[PDB]
Amino acid sequence: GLFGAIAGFIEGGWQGMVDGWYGYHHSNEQGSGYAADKESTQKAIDGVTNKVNSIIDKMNTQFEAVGREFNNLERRIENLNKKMEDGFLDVWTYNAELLVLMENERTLDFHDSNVKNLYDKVRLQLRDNAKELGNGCFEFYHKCDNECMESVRNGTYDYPQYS
Amino acid sequence: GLFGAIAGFIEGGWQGMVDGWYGYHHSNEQGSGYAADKESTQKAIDGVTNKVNSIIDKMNTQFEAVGREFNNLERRIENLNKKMEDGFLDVWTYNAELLVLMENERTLDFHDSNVKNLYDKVRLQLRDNAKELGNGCFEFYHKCDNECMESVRNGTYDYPQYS
Amino acid sequence: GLFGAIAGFIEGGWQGMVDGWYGYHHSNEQGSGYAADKESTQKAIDGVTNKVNSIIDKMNTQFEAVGREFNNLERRIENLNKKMEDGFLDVWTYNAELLVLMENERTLDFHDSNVKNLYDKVRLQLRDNAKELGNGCFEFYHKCDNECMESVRNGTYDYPQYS
Amino acid sequence: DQICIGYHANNSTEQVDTIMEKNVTVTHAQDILEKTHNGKLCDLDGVKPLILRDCSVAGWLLGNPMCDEFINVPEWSYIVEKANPVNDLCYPGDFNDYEELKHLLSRINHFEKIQIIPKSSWSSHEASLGVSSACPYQGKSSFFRNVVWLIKKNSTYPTIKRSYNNTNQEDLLVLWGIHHPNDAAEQTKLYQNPTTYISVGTSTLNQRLVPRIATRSKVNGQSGRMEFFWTILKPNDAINFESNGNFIAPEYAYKIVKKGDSTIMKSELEYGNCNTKCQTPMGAINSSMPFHNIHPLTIGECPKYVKSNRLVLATGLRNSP
Amino acid sequence: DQICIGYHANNSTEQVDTIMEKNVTVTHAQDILEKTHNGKLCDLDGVKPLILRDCSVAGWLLGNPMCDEFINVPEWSYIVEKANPVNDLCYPGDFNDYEELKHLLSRINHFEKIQIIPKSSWSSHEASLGVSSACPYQGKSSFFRNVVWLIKKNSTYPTIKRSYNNTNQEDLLVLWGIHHPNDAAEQTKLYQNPTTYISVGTSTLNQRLVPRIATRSKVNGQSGRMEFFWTILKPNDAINFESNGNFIAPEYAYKIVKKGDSTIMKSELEYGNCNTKCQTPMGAINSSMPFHNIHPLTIGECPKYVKSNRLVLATGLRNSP
Amino acid sequence: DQICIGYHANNSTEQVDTIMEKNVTVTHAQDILEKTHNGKLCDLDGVKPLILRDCSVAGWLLGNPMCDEFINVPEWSYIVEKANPVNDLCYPGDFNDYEELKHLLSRINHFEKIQIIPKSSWSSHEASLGVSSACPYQGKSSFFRNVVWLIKKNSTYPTIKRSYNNTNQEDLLVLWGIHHPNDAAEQTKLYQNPTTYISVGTSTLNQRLVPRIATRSKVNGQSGRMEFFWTILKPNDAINFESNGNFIAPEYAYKIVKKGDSTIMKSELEYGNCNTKCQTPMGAINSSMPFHNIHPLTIGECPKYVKSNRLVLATGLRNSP
Ligand SMILES: CC(=O)N[C@@H]1[C@@H](O)[C@H](O[C@H]2O[C@H](CO)[C@H](O)[C@H](O[C@]3(C(=O)O)C[C@H](O)[C@@H](NC(C)=O)[C@H]([C@H](O)[C@H](O)CO)O3)[C@H]2O)[C@@H](COS(=O)(=O)O)O[C@H]1O
Ligand SMILES: CC(=O)N[C@@H]1[C@@H](O)[C@H](O[C@H]2O[C@H](CO)[C@H](O)[C@H](O[C@]3(C(=O)O)C[C@H](O)[C@@H](NC(C)=O)[C@H]([C@H](O)[C@H](O)CO)O3)[C@H]2O)[C@@H](COS(=O)(=O)O)O[C@H]1O
Ligand SMILES: CC(=O)N[C@@H]1[C@@H](O)[C@H](O[C@H]2O[C@H](CO)[C@H](O)[C@H](O[C@]3(C(=O)O)C[C@H](O)[C@@H](NC(C)=O)[C@H]([C@H](O)[C@H](O)CO)O3)[C@H]2O)[C@@H](COS(=O)(=O)O)O[C@H]1O
Ligand SMILES: *[C@@H]1O[C@H](CO)[C@@H](O)[C@H](O)[C@H]1NC(C)=O
Ligand SMILES: *[C@@H]1O[C@H](CO)[C@@H](O)[C@H](O)[C@H]1NC(C)=O
Ligand SMILES: *[C@@H]1O[C@H](CO)[C@@H](O)[C@H](O)[C@H]1NC(C)=O
Ligand SMILES: *[C@@H]1O[C@H](CO)[C@@H](O)[C@H](O)[C@H]1NC(C)=O
Ligand SMILES: *[C@@H]1O[C@H](CO)[C@@H](O)[C@H](O)[C@H]1NC(C)=O
Ligand SMILES: *[C@@H]1O[C@H](CO)[C@@H](O)[C@H](O)[C@H]1NC(C)=O
Ligand SMILES: *[C@H]1O[C@H](CO)[C@@H](O)[C@H](O)[C@H]1NC(C)=O
Ligand SMILES: *[C@H]1O[C@H](CO)[C@@H](O)[C@H](O)[C@H]1NC(C)=O
Ligand SMILES: *[C@H]1O[C@H](CO)[C@@H](O)[C@H](O)[C@H]1NC(C)=O
Repeated sequence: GLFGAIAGFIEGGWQGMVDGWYGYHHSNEQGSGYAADKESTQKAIDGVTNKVNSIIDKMNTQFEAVGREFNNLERRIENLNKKMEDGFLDVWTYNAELLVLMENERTLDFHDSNVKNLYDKVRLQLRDNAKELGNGCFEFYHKCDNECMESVRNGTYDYPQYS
Repeated sequence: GLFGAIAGFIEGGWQGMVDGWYGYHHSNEQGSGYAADKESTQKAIDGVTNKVNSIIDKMNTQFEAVGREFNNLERRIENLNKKMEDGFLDVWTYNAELLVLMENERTLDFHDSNVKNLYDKVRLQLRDNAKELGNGCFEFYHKCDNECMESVRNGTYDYPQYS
Repeated sequence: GLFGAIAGFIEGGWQGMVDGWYGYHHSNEQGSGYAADKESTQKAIDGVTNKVNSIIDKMNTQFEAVGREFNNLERRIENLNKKMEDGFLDVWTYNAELLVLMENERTLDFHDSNVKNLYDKVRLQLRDNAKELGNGCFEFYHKCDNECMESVRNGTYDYPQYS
Repeated sequence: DQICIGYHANNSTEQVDTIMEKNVTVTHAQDILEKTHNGKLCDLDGVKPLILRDCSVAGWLLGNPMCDEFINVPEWSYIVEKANPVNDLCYPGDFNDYEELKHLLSRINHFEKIQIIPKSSWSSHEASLGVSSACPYQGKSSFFRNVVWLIKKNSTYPTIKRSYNNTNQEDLLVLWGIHHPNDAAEQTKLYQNPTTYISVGTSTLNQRLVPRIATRSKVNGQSGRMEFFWTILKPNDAINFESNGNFIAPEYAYKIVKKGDSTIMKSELEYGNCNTKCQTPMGAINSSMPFHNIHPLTIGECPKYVKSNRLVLATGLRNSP
Repeated sequence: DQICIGYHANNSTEQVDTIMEKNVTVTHAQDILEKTHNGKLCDLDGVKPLILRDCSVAGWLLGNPMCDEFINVPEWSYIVEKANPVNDLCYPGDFNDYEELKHLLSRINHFEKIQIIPKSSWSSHEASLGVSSACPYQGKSSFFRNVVWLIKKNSTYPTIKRSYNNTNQEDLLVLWGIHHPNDAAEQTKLYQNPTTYISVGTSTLNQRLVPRIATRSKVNGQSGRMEFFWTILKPNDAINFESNGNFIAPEYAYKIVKKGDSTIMKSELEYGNCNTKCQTPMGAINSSMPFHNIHPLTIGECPKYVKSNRLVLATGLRNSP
Repeated sequence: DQICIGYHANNSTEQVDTIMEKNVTVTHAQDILEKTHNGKLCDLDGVKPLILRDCSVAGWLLGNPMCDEFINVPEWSYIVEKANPVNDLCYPGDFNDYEELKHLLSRINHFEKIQIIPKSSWSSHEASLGVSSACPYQGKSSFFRNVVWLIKKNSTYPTIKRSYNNTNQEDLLVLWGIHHPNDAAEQTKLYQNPTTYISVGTSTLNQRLVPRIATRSKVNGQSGRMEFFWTILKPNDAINFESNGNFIAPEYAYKIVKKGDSTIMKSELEYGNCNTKCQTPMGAINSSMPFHNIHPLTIGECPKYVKSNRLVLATGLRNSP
């Protein structure tokens, strides 16, 4: 992906995280576990919903064929009429297929972007209080209990306390 | 945004910066103030101008309706003629509306990209000579006067001097 | 570019690297040299190939003009027929020209993305064992021989050994 | 202790295409193309289609005796005509501006038939031996039920002069015709008068038909021809006939009570006794998809037709192996 | 001490839409859709439109006496005709290939009228009592000014044989017609000869018209009909008439001096005495926008028509709250 | 010691455009637009075009004596007709439904000509003095080779009654015509009978032509006119003629042996004796490009036409200075 996170420096997804698209997985003395990041997830859900509705509505008004009849000595205008109806179907078929193609690619990179921004968000909080392992993980210098972990997901990681 | 800077780790814009789109705000003993980054700003101005002209010119040649008259026993070709004229308007209406939609999104992410690249440009100069606060700001270890600040905007930040 | 690498913090390309699109250049006691990164390069080659074929195939079915003849008192339907044939050419001309325009921009940013992701990949391995110079280069604290260099290109840079 | 950032994966196999990569497996997707139909011709919004079966529009409208089912038809949602219906014009001929009339039927939901010229009323001429073996009904030689093939009485065809005033507050589809005999001998045999004509006039119409004689190939056992004409007679306007031979008079004229969205669908298919809100020639559609790929000509509240086999949107993200 | 990186915000409320998000407030935007017009019909590049007001193209061209304003018209930029102009064909009838002629007018900016058959010149026939009450002028019964309704003189309609050679180095629009009487009694009353014809020939044209008689509804107080025909007579070519009755002769024929971009705009609107460089049926346009949404049929240097209500491009960036 | 990350540059000058920036130099690009042609008209897939040179489709099909080359033509890939071929209708006239026939030729690859009415067989009438100076061959006055201009023998034109049964298992293009004389004196001079007709009938066709007389401008030295009609005679169906004057009989009728993709290309160009698989009016195309910009009307396996001057795709990356 463009943003290098999904199938990138984060090599794979988590079957174990079912309550969201992006999130955290912690492991300390008291245990481990997955927690979905609600904010980034809800933003992704809204962005894609709108995308789909935007796409539906833009295709909503499009060419509609009507049947017309022509006799044996009106072959030219029968043929004109066919090429006109066909011509518009190709155009509207191309539009739909291309839009899907282009926006699918944008949708996957959107997801890639969101993971990366969430990873950086965390990276910026921790600063030099943890080792950047290079696989999506940050290894703490201080022992980090479940409130310390929540502190990071909170957005409230108290840097001055652990430095 | 895709690049995580605008309304991201930089939570908001600056009403106080009027002479450009992207820039710096410093605060030291001698005072504070906004300085627009000309280079990144002029690049953004060119990119968008071209974008707008590119869009205008691509729509420049497009279907034009002409009036045609048909009598009471030419109803089929009257109807053919209507669907043909209407059919092209829907196509050219869809094109315009979609292009605007798609390129607007690209325009906003372009701006997001430019801020992020300017933030990284600065980040790369300072290196470990300042604290990365996580909000767009870098807090210096050494006292940084107005030449030291200009030094950063210059692109000329002398790292060996302050390390 | 969007991703800030090409013509960005990496100011220019390498005439000296002929065996790939992205790669590394090392310089130590034993010598210097260019080595193309195969994986990122082959991915770029596939992505662009598919892109080009995808574009060709989407334009494959498109309006085709046919000659039709009309006498002196069939001027209306002659004119209808002209505007119909012309109308579709403008549409299919706009489609082709726009697609090229839009996908060219995406192609250049794709390349920009790939360099950046390769630079970050390396950055993440080295961690604090080298100085991030800010120009695409990492200057090592330890002496780094040609196996040490290969170790970095390998993906196998042994951080615990050199820290 | 550590904390990681990551993303969802699952047991999904759904794939989508992009410009640069095809068959990309994702965690969530949304098909937007409707690919299926029930395979039947069906009532639209409750309202039944006029299925002509083996009769044509001409056969129905002229009242071909094989099209007995379609005397006094109820209102329809749309019409279904086969590609080459066998019961078209029993007596060989042409229908004048047939396609322009069929087009008018797309704007029409219901006809109500009414008599304007009583068959009895032809006291001066003979009306009951205007038949041919080309149009048989129950074994006996019959004719188009809505028009009268007038012939001479005791060897005299006096000039006909008939006028009908449309006092219904509706438009009225009037139908009539002319007979084109085989030779000058048959002309005199049927109508006596060697040179004949039919003059039809309205506020707009100013017509004068003459029979053209020619040697023609036997179609349906007859080398004679009938050429049928029509008009819409606006309310409060009168139509005037005058003829000295070869005239096919109107008995009945269809009255146009309802004008709405309709269409003449072409289909070999029959009737499923099913209901829908989107119909095609190949079947009916029941979906919320924004698109379908069944058949371009549809009627009713329909998704948009495209030629695609596949339209799937990624909603989720790249699913890991 | 610190240095920050940031971006512009301002007091702007302008919003734009994107695929994923709508009503996104931005610092700068650019409307590209022109939504307004002055509401008037106007001179195009200085050059005035031919506004027929209540006259039709036929009424003007045949010289209907109510269309006195439009005798010897100056050159026009475009033409304006109402939807259903009352002053069309005063005497009931049809205009043959009317739509094909109207189409020709889209290629025409100026006619210059000239006389080819002098009204006096009809010495053998009577030319001054060729009128009807259907076309009244100043109370008295009149007729189409550009054509002569010829009748018999002292109970004789001798064969007419007239030829006009086009020696102008221009194309020439010639107009003529035929009268279709009510009954055989009126045929003889007007022209005497029971069977009549009109033969018109050119290098291309080879025509022979005959009057068709029928009982017709009284339109504008008359059950008689006129059927008008036309041709373009190329320079150095002669047109030849021959008729023994029912002939409507050309007095004047329009000469085609200028051919340019024109159009027959349909509008109930009148004249604002305004100037423009882009005109529509609903009004005129003065903008630099690349688009508009007023009306599809325009004339002149115009922005492109779209059905959109809104087309706004983000130029600036997402504006903060 | 250090390691850097970087990207390729080279001596390329190829540029491409994007939305935001134009003339961007890149390391690699791919032109997808074919801009060139050989400038010649050429064999398509081996199969030669029917190049009529200065003859028209009518001239060829009626067998104009100047179109001697195109008697018994071999099968063609496509047809080439000039814009205004000089050798069209030598004797002034009209070709009825000419454009509808030309359209039929787009579905036709080969005609085989056959005789249905022997020229000798006209024993009751005179067939060998049916010529005019408008169609000269080798100095002498000649006529359309495929049709017989019949005239009276010893001052009598008896009624013609001829029937041809199509027993070939093919469709058959039949051609005939009528002569429109100058005056009543020439009518009697040629055919004697003052009032004449031609009745043509098939299973579908029911026609009766009458000669229209008019004074006409001399085109090609003649003020007389010929009006040519046609039909497709289906196999096992008979066509029946009957006429008492003014009849142009069929000698030969073209037989339709092969139906395939063809087209009537319009080009002033001649023949390069070259072979191709994609032809245009301006020349032939030999490329693997998905697009071209030569001319919209093509025939064969062709790239898609666009109006672009340039279509270049970036494959590589931004090339450094
Ligand atoms: C080989 C041969 O010579 N056979 C003779 C038959 O041709 C002939 O009758 C048949 O042909 C005549 C005219 O040529 C008729 O077409 C007739 O068919 C009918 C029909 O059913 O369509 C009979 C109808 O009663 C008649 N109806 C009216 C209202 O006139 C119509 C009508 O005349 C034509 O269709 C109008 O063009 O024709 C068909 O049976 C027979 C018997 O002759 S008879 O018809 O005079 O009785 O004799 C054969 O030798
Ligand atoms: C109830 C009744 O019987 N009323 C009689 C009237 O019908 C009749 O005059 C009226 O009818 C005649 C023919 O039926 C005419 O249409 C006539 O109108 C005019 C007209 O203005 O259009 C009179 C014109 O002078 C005449 N012009 C020419 C050049 O011929 C035309 C013309 O004949 C027709 O338009 C061609 O079809 O018709 C109308 O007034 C009156 C008087 O009869 S009279 O016309 O012979 O004087 O008598 C009533 O009792
Ligand atoms: C100035 C003057 O008076 N000239 C007289 C000529 O007009 C006349 O011959 C010419 O005119 C006649 C009729 O007006 C013919 O058009 C004739 O041309 C031909 C032709 O080649 O087309 C001669 C053919 O032999 C004839 N062919 C047949 C089968 O009829 C045709 C045909 O009649 C017309 O085309 C049908 O419309 O016409 C042309 O030479 C000459 C000689 O008179 S003659 O033709 O009767 O011999 O006399 C001049 O005084
Ligand atoms: C993608 O998969 C489809 C069906 O699963 C198959 O027909 C097609 O060949 C595949 N295409 C590619 C490029 O792998
Ligand atoms: C019949 O039609 C005439 C016109 O032909 C009209 O004036 C009249 O009002 C109608 N009805 C009656 C009952 O007269
Ligand atoms: C966006 O704004 C328009 C105009 O102010 C308003 O009518 C509409 O309801 C809004 N739509 C959404 C999705 O917010
Ligand atoms: C008149 O037209 C004829 C043809 O009808 C042409 O040959 C001639 O040159 C024209 N002018 C004169 C003055 O004869
Ligand atoms: C780009 O280059 C083309 C071809 O060399 C030249 O004609 C054109 O003026 C240039 N346009 C711009 C905007 O640089
Ligand atoms: C000739 O045509 C007739 C119909 O007109 C057909 O029935 C017959 O089979 C054909 N051939 C022969 C040899 O009679
Ligand atoms: C988040 O969690 C910590 C405990 O782990 C709590 O003390 C703090 O107040 C919380 N803050 C927010 C914003 O939820
Ligand atoms: C930038 O500013 C510094 C001091 O602030 C000055 O000494 C230096 O010359 C400047 N360099 C450039 C490239 O402007
Ligand atoms: C890469 O290179 C090192 C020496 O530089 C070698 O020892 C090692 O086996 C290699 N590893 C891989 C994964 O190729």
